[PDB]
Amino acid sequence: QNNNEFKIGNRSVGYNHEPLIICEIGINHEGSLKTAFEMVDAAYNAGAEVVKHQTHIVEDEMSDEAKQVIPGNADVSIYEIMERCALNEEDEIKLKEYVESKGMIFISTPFSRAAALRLQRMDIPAYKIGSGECNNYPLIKLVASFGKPIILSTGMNSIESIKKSVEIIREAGVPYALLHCTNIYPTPYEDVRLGGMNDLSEAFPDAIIGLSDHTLDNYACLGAVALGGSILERHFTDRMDRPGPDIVCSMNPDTFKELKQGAHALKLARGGKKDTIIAGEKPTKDFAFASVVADKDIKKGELLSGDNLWVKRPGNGDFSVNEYETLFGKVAACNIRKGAQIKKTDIE
Amino acid sequence: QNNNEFKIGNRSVGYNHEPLIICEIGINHEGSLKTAFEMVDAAYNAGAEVVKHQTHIVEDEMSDEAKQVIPGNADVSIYEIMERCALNEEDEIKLKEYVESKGMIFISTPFSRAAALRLQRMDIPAYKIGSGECNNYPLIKLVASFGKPIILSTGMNSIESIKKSVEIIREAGVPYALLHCTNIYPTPYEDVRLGGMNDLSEAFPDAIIGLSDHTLDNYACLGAVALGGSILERHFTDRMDRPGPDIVCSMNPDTFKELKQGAHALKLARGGKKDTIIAGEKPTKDFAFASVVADKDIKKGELLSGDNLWVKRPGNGDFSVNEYETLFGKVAACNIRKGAQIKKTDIE
Repeated sequence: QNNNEFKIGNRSVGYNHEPLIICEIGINHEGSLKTAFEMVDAAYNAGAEVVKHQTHIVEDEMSDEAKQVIPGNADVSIYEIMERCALNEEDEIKLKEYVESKGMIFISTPFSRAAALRLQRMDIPAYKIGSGECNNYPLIKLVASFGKPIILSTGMNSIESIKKSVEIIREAGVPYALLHCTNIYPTPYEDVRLGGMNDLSEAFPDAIIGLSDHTLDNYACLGAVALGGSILERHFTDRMDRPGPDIVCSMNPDTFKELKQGAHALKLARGGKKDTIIAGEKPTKDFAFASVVADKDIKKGELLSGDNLWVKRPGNGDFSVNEYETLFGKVAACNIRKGAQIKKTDIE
Repeated sequence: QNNNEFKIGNRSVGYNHEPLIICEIGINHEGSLKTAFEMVDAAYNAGAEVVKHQTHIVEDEMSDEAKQVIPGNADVSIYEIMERCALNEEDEIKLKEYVESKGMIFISTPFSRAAALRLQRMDIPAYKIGSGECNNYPLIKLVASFGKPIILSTGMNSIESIKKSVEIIREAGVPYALLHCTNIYPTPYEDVRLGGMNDLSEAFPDAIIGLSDHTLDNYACLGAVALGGSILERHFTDRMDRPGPDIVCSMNPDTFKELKQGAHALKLARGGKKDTIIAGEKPTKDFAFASVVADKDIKKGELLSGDNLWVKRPGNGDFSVNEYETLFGKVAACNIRKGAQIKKTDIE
């Protein structure tokens, strides 16, 4: 598809690279650093490369109006959820240290100006912008000014809307990814629209492309690798019996390992060209292709015809099935036995 | 992608239809009708819709030269394998009756003129042509003359080669499918080249597109659904401990059920357009989009600026984050409290 690439720390990302799975722990820790550490342990032990957090500073993120609005996958106000779930600066700094102490890359999604400045103080190697802030052009400008790569979710937004965000990003001169995304928790298969990935890469030829996913399993993400996706994001939990509005669409260690294995196969299998000559197929061609044979006894001097000629495996005859019709009307130079391959010396 | 369709018996096939999995029992029965019936039972009980056989009449299929050539996935001559494995006319007619007695569609691949005439006598509803006969234009002409749809594998052949086959097919006026395929047993992931499917549909806009597969698992086939594949073919066996050169790349009842479930999800998830407005996302937009707020106390009469304005969730303010800059320079009509959403009545 393309050769766009950039680095998140030491990890190269892009079409010619192994797909990257982002383990979005998000608010799954329910505000408990202990729980967050257990989930980081589970992610490390499953082989995860990247852990993503969400950086919530409720006062800079929401006006009082947020205390009256309820999200789709919850039964209380968004302000209550974020107040209950948010880690303070001290705890989030400990979370970054812990993730990196396990050899993994820590990134996070800022939901406010204050969160973005905190992540800059911590010097994270790349920024995620959630689909809710895809059209928050003031916030994107700030984050782009940090000089780090940006991974931008694009749910709830048109290509025309996304263009303004990409413009801001290009102007700051940082590389970026676009994650196709549908922000319904959970997302029904029929609303995934994997074709949206092609729409994004077609509109934005310099973007790394991936999928942020909220379905109940790995199928959408595996199809996105098949379509050329380079970054896959699903929520992550150490076990499925945890409480939380995002747990149910999360992967756990087992299903993370499956996605990793599926994505590696699909990275290998994807792309390429129909007409590529595959050396491993040569033995098969040699026995499976047909050659021209006599369909009857043909006397010396008789004319070769569609009536005394046919074609049979294997493919080592002097004349291939491709040349069948070119023998019509040639003259038998010898007697020719029924069933014999037609030889170059069988015709004048 | 497209709206091409045709019918195999009562089963509609094509991009707007459920993907069809062809259970290729092939020569997996090792010449035993009993074994073939056990494998048909296993396919029925797993929910299979179509069972494919291979119709081998060794004398019409191979000249004596085939007694000296060995295939890649075997250790004796192709002639010996086919002689040992082939069902005679009486047994194959029983196989078709049995498949249809379980409510399934029976099709088969002819490897010779004689095999094609036998399948015509049995009146099968569609013909498969294997990748070895993709360039057997005499055989394709015969099969196309039968008036039934054709499902053509395209391994070992260029687009330019396939064009001659499609020309013959179009001339007889039967609908057809093209299965991308790599004829290595088993096929390494890296040789699948799923992009070959796009090459085929681009060159042949009227074709139904699918994949014939010989890898060790379902990943290639699942990626082919994601890419728009309508027909998926893998070898099938009732259990993996059977003998046979094709067993090891076969599905069994369990892995057939997985492919069926994956393909149904990917059929739902695939295609579509980025800019489609998704009703289920509306609640999320309402709380996640930002509105313009006062970043400071602003006295009556003061000018609105980038310095006393910012943006915060949720999205029910009078001014969206989109209109942030249009408020610059407006005049405060009332005193405005820090943190308050900017109201239409807050500006002259």
